[PDB]
Amino acid sequence: TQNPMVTGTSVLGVKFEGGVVIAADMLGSYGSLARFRNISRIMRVNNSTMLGASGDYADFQYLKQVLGQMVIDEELLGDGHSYSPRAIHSWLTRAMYSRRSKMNPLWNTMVIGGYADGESFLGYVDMLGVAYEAPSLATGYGAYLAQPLLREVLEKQPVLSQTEARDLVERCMRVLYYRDARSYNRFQIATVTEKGVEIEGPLSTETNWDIAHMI
Amino acid sequence: AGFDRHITIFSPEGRLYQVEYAFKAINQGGLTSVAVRGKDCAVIVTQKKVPDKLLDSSTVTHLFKITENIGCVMTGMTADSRSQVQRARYEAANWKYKYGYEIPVDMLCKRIADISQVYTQNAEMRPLGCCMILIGIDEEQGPQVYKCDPAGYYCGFKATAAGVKQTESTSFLEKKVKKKFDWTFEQTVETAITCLSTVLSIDFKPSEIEVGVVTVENPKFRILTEAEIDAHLVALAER
Amino acid sequence: TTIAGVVYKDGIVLGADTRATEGMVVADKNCSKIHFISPNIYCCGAGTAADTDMTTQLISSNLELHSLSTGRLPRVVTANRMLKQMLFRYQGYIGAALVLGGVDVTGPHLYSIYPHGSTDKLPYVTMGSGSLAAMAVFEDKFRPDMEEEEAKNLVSEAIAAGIFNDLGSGSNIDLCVISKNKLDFLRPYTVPNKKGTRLGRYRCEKGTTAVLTEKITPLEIE
Amino acid sequence: TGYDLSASTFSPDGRVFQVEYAMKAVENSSTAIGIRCKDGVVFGVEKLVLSKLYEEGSNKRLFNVDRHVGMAVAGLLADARSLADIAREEASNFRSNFGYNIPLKHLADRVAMYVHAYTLYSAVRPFGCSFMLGSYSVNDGAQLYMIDPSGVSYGYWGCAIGKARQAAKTEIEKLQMKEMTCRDIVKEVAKIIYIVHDEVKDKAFELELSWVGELTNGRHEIVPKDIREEAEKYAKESLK
Amino acid sequence: SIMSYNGGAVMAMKGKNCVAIAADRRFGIQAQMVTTDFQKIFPMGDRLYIGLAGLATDVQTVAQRLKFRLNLYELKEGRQIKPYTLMSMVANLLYEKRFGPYYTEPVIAGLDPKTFKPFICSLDLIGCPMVTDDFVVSGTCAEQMYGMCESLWEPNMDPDHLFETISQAMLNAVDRDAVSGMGVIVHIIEKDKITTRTLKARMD
Amino acid sequence: TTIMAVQFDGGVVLGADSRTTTGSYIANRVTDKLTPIHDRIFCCRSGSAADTQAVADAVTYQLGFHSIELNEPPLVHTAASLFKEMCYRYREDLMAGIIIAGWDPQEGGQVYSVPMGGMMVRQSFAIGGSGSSYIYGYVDATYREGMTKEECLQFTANALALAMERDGSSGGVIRLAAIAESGVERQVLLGDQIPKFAVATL
Amino acid sequence: RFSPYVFNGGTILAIAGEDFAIVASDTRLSEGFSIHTRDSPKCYKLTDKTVIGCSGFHGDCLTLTKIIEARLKMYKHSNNKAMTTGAIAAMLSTILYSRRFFPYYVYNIIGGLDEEGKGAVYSFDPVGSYQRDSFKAGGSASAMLQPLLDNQVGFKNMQNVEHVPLSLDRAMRLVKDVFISAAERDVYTGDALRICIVTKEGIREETVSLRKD
Amino acid sequence: FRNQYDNDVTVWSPQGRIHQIEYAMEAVKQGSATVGLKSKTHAVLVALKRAQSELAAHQKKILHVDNHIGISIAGLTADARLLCNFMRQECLDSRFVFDRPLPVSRLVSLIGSKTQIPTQRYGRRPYGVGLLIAGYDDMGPHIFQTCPSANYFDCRAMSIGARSQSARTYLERHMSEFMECNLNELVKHGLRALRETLPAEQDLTTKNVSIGIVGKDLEFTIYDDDDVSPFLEGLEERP
Amino acid sequence: IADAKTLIDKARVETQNHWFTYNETMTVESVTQAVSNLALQFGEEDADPGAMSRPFGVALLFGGVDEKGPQLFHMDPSGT
Repeated sequence: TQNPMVTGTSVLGVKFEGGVVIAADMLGSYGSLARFRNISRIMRVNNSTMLGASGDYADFQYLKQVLGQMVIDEELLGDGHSYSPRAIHSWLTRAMYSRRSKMNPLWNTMVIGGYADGESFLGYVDMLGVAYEAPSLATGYGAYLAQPLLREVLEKQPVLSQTEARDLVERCMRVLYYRDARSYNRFQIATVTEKGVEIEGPLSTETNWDIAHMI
Repeated sequence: AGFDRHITIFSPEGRLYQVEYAFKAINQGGLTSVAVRGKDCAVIVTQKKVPDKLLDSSTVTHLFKITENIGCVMTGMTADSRSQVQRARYEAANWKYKYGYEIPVDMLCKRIADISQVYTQNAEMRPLGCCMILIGIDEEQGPQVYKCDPAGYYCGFKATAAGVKQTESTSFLEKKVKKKFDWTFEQTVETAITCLSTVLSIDFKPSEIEVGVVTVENPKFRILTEAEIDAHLVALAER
Repeated sequence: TTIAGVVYKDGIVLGADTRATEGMVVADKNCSKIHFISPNIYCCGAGTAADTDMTTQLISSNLELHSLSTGRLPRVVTANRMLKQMLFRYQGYIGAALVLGGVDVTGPHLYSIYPHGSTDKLPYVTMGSGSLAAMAVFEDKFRPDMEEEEAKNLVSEAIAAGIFNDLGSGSNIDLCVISKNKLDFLRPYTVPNKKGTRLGRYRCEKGTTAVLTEKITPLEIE
Repeated sequence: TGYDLSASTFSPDGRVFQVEYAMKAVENSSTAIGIRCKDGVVFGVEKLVLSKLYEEGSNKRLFNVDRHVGMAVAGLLADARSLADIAREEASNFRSNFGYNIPLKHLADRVAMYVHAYTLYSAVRPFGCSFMLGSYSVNDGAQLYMIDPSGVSYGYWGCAIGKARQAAKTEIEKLQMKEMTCRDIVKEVAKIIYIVHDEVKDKAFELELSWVGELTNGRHEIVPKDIREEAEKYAKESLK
Repeated sequence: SIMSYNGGAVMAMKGKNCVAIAADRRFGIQAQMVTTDFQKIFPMGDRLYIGLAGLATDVQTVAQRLKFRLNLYELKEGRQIKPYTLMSMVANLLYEKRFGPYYTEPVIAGLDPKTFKPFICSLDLIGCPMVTDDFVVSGTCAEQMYGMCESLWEPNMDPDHLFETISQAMLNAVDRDAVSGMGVIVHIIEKDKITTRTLKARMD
Repeated sequence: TTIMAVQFDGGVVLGADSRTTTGSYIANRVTDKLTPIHDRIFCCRSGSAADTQAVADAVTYQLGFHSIELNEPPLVHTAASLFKEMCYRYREDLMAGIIIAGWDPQEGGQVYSVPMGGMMVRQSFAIGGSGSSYIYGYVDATYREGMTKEECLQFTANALALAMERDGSSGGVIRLAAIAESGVERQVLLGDQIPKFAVATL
Repeated sequence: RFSPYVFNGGTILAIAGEDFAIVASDTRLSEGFSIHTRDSPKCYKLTDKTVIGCSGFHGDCLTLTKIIEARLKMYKHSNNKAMTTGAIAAMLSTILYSRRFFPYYVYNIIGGLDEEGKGAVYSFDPVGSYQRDSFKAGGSASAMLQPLLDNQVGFKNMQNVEHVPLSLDRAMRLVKDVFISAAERDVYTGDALRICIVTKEGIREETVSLRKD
Repeated sequence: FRNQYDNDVTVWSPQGRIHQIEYAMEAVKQGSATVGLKSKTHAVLVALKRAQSELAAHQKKILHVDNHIGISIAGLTADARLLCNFMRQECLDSRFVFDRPLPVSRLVSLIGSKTQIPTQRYGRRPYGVGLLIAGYDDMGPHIFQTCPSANYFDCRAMSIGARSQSARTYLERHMSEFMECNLNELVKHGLRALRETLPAEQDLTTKNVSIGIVGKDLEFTIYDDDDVSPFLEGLEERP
Repeated sequence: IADAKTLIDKARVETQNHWFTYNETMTVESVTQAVSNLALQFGEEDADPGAMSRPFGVALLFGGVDEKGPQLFHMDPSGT
């Protein structure tokens, strides 16, 4: 996609003890028009991994199709091996970089989140293919707004509990609705735990509009 | 000798023996197919033999639909037959895409037949051992029946047969066309069933025969249901 | 270039101007813009002239192989599809805008094919620089189920409107009438405008032009 | 007689012998059976244990060709693994382009066409593997399809491939499978597999059972060891 | 324009049972004349001539290429090309490079091999054929020449009259264009003979 | 162009304006943008006419071949996926927005929207084309779940009319189609039949 | 429109020694004004005797490290020996030039022990020019860090001062200090410093904390 | 006669056997024996190398594909070198693309696919190297053997090569003990099993034995001439 | 002699290619492996047209001083 078309903004993830939670708005906006409002930007790659994407929905839909088949193929092989969250991240990094090299970039910037072998993994892959792993990740304008709130809680307390983490993502999603135009109220939250990946359905944010009367 | 054994080599008397050997394969199957053209309808009847009770009867068919309005019965090696049907279906669609109108039956036989000549002239491949009979309605020329053989010959016939009893079947049909009475849909179907039955001496039951019909009133190829086949069979016995 | 076509009760009448202009000078008058695709299909072309001539010719040729093999007169749709797909692949680089008209077993069909591969089956179509002017005449007077003579008049009036109103078009009007039974290619259907008499004779008498050198080589007629 | 040397050649009597010779290969392999019942399709393979050294649960002759379809193979194993790969690729493509799980009847046809191609050309030998594919989809139903080395594909209510195909068919024939449910069939498949195995010629066999159906939620899966064990016991008792 | 870089003028005219093709003789790079003898009219037959004006390189290449095609055609068919056929063969050569066009506008003038009917035609860069019963002009000075030709040409002109009309038209026209000129060659083709005369012109 | 599809229980009503425009000239005032990809799957085409017409024909070819080989009526989702791949693979070269709607026995009436760029989203009601922007409000407010087929025909007509008046590119007659198990009923609304909404008239 | 590169920032330093080689780097990856991560060490251990440090577009650094790692394995399989530091440098030079036309935006420093057992630092331009250099600083703060190392390590512009061979201890002290200075004045560098000391025993990784912005 | 049917891999024999593939299988027997065994924590390959002459060094029978996988060749060395390169590149590829050591089982599937293509197509000869592949992956220690025929098997233990039946016999009797064995015990059991293959006059020496060990904590290591001395010294004397 | 000339040439290029890529001198063993790889190709192992179908008919003794000191490797038409 040389030019992005229908796009979505901000997927946030933080690593709780025992898993990672990633949350996303469900809006694909055609350049300032909220054209698609029930699209899901979070996918279950495998029981141990989930990926969410910010950017052209089309490129994400292609990546879901390619990645999904790659997972299905391993399962048919039935060797008991499976792709770790780290592996899916490595592949995406090579893939996004390859398209950048061919100057046919995939616009999506994605968060790979997974818990395998008792260790949580959260990683970032950009369109230009920059990849890193970190305790909390926010794509989009989230990096500018949500990441500061997430980092502060993490620096003071390095390890967080699932309840604490879900609360933080709800709070961070609230800020993004308040200060980012491309955002939408409805969001989905998905958590990888030892048990598996479960994606909660439309969850909405209570909003405080008190300052309005202050004028 | 050694004149046979490669399609390309010609016999000292110019006979391309391998192509002739292929026509023998159609007979090895042991099944016969008869097609007759009526004033308003074209019917293809073939013998359905199910070797084992376990095999699902629905899956075994020699009647395939090349396109909504063209139907074919392929006699010969089963695998080769399916291969040709796919090529026909591809060719039929490619005509609609490129030229915008449904392929005329004659042109489908011509294309399929021409593909067979390439096999007959090129060394590596083997002539597919199957014969396809296509039935269709052309608005300009009414009902049409065409047969393409492994050689690449593509003649169109008022009535024709392929298989073990083809010669006998042709004789029976020839007598019936010579005493021409024209054929109504019922007669066209009845003539076909009587011919297959008489040549095989089978006295068929509805299960053993698969009959497919194209009519001017309903142009789409339809494979008749066992009940419909039984109705015609019952009438033949009654009269 | 005003090219226009109408569907009459039993056929199609195709009209075109006869002027080819390179830049703003009339390179030629009596240029022919109603090309022959097949006996039953004739197509009028506008846009880059070479592209129109070559594309029509390739399709005319392909349709001849097709008709010979099929053994039946070519259908108009086949002409449209072959033309559209070729144009689409070239992505508008081949700038040929054509009005394709023919009568086939299905009946009378007229199509307008824009350079990018768009096609429209329409009762009346006009294309080219004068198309807008011509369309006005058609919108005003096209009636369904017109008889052939009325149709020839409508198409003549429309090409005429383009000839006078648009700078690019201008010269004689050509009409081609395709009917199930017959085709009449009426070149010079009308000569709307004619060059005025040369009042003064400026003819040069022999010896007017000096010659430095001359060589006469005698061809051997045999 | 040079008629049998290549598949391009046709014998004077019309028979392409090389294909027939390939079909004889499947008879060399051990028997494998697939039975389709109302709920779903159960496949069973008698896997001879050639040596104690070979690991159990390995050298599998039952492959999952896609989430919803399973393949049981008999014949030269190498070709079969390769055919399985062709099938898996075809299934992936149908999902990638048409966007849904491949209908089995189509899958059988596409793989068959690939198998048939080998029959025509002289450069490549006919494949030496005969395989059965089965799937259960709520819309399609339960489907069992068997592909011969020739490329003939047909749908079988019950089917057997391998050395004891004729004997097995007789046993499968007396089953009234259409009425039977999937769990009951697993015991029955085992009984047949035990009956056909020849103890004198073949030293020992491990029954490998796989199934797809409503119970598996339309996913072909190896039968759970508890179910397999119960069936192997039912079979030995029936053998008496 | 690219066409204006080398400069040229070619004209052909149709008389009664005669054709005349005339062209300027200056070869120059932009503004500097290099040679006053460039050949822009090439014989393509006994009584058929082609005139090429445009980039000089293209004039030389298209003529050399056309001859290759023509010589083979003549050897293969054992017949001289009818004039209309050369036009078609040229149009094919030019259209083949429709993208990246050879920058030459050709004029073909000749008498039919058997009838001896006169034929004059012109083609554009991309190869569009125009057959005219009067005159055809190509080159930098086309506007100037079209005007001189429209007025002077009269139908059914005799050979001596045709030479006088073509000469007057080319001479007057190349006079009003800076990049064409420095002499004009008129070839007159009649069934019996071909007469080529070089006119006397302002060498400025 | 304004193309709109709405899914009623048991089928879909597709509708579109008839105007195709080169610049400010209306080249065709009676174009049919609702095309039959298959017997019961139709696509509304908006975007470059050339691209839409090519993709539509190529999908008709592919779906038809597939249907004959599978010997089953084709699935609307399958058609959408075929359109999605072409539109996605050639997103840079194609400028087409297609709404694919149809009835398949397996999933009933289904409306899928392929926006430019190659996304497939199933939607209860989908609006597309230049005129769609003006009617996003009418559809959001007006759409009510479980509308009857007749109610949908009116909804589609009113919506397309409102866009036609406020969009120059949209215009012409309204072409409306109802596709269901029974079959395709195609209707053209012209002149008085096109719904009219009163002007401000200050 | 699409720009294939972004400056992810970072600074890398390498100091050779008679018997030791020290390669050190920031741990902050910054795109634009934002800090992507504060824990991304830019030093990678190619072999027991060699460490590569890369700064620039991170995406190129990740690909290059993967390529060098793969090639090292291939040299081992084919030649049945480990690549020396000198060899890795030459191979990297060729790898980088391969993309002279669409370049890798990575400033790379390879530091390691040579065959003689002395410490060698090889510094490379983005297009692969390689020079063996006693000390080299690469990255956003090359400008700030290089002059200090030159005065202290190279004794340049210092008159009447004796020349003493650098010791692992003096160098660790120097590396820590130069990075502390850069954290203060280069926006890109900060968060933490990973110092990797390669000696005959092997790479040892020590992390110290520089100021978080 | 039956000389016919043995010329090419593309000709099926009248009884269903492709003879060239079988002839290729015979090649492994020509090579020196190698024994591979596994314990719950380690996988071991031991080989009996052969030398052209006293002056010449013994050939390499054990080669390292990757840190987690190593192979021992029995048969034509050339085919082995070629297959090993393919395997090494496939492993390197996985680490670059997925940053995971390739599951050992997956690699063997790939070696099988590459190996099968020569068997069905006229042209390249079937690979005639027999390979024992040993690796520790997350699933555990794994020992797999690959035939010149593409078929591959997972084994608790296996010996491929000349006089390898004798080794398989010893391995079967002492097999149960292997699962709980310590590394020294496992290599010792293996050295004894290959000893059986050796002619009675010949004895295991530091020169002719190569041991390769891969385990959860051990990267594949080929202990060679002087490093087999610890494992060999503990061994007893010929039975 | 002729097939030797090709094998000596592959060796000369491979030693030089190693200097260019790694600025070091190839060990005698690697150089033999390199020529051997060419010899092994006779089996039609690769699809490249320019590979001799016949096994090479030359045996080369390669001797050199490397990191491991004086070494002599012998190569045979098989490529071992």
